[PDB]
Amino acid sequence: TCPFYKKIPGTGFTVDAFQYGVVEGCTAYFLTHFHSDHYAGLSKHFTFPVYCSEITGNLLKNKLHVQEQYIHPLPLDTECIVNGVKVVLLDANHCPGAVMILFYLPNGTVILHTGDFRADPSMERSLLADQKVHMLYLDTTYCSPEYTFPSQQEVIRFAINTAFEAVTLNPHALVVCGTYSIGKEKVFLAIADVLGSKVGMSQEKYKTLQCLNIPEINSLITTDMCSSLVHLLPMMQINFKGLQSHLKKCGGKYNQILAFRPTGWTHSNKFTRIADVIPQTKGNISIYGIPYSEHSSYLEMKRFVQWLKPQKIIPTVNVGTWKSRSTMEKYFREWKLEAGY
Ligand code: NI
Repeated sequence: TCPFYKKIPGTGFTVDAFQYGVVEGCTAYFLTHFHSDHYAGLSKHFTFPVYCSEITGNLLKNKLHVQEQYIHPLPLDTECIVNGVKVVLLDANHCPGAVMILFYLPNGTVILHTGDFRADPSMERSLLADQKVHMLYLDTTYCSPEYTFPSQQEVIRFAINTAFEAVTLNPHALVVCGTYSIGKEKVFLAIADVLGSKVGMSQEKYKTLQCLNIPEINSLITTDMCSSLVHLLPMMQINFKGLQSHLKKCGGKYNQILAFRPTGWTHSNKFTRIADVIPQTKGNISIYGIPYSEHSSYLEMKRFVQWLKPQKIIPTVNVGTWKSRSTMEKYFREWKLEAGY
């Protein structure tokens, strides 16, 4: 049945709750972002109001064929009224179109639902600074101190420098990047820009990117694989067998592959700096796993919460085991005692 952490008290609202059939009492279904664990259940047969960003609404119409009459896009950073309740959508610094949601309850309570997010100090100067938040529905994906990772900027610098060196040494090397959802576009777009190529991809993936309001996108992507030396493939194909196969398909235009797998966290992070990352190599194929995250590190999460000072925290991630829930609750108390709230 729908879990409590997907319901907003004192309203008829749910968040990212599309796989439970008709949730009894629900007058408006909010969707924070277009990732499958969150939209699971939507289709052209859905006949309740969906509230989301413009970009998530483009994807709902074009990719899942949700009928337009049920899509309610809201602009960001703008006080809106939904079924008599003031709400605001904020940038979540996750994937394109991803938002957090501020609810202003008729009784005076204010609730923030982070959706999936990567906390940033820039959030401390949004409309969040303007009033107190009583309850926080928190993306706790990496809520444990082992989860450190570098800035997105440091990761993209490593990727750009590695790709540029490789192709300048061997003008017959092909660069391949994995994907299985929206998000992490900067990885392949940054590499294509430094090499003076467009990124080549499948028609399905091309259609998905054309829904994202990215500036000058017609200039950066293409479905003509022959004219491109950065190819995007399913993440499943980023292994030695899949890459050898793809190389055969290119008809001897290329004699080497340099491939990137943008993972979240991997336990090479506890020890290894970004400067010291190495690939796995077999023959003329090298694969780099790079720690490009769209979720908060532990420290980023902690800073956000200690700045916000909520009265109650409700985790939305890693809630399925008693040891995980108990561990998170211990961190929340440490943070509260250290900061004084
Ligand atoms: Ni997500």
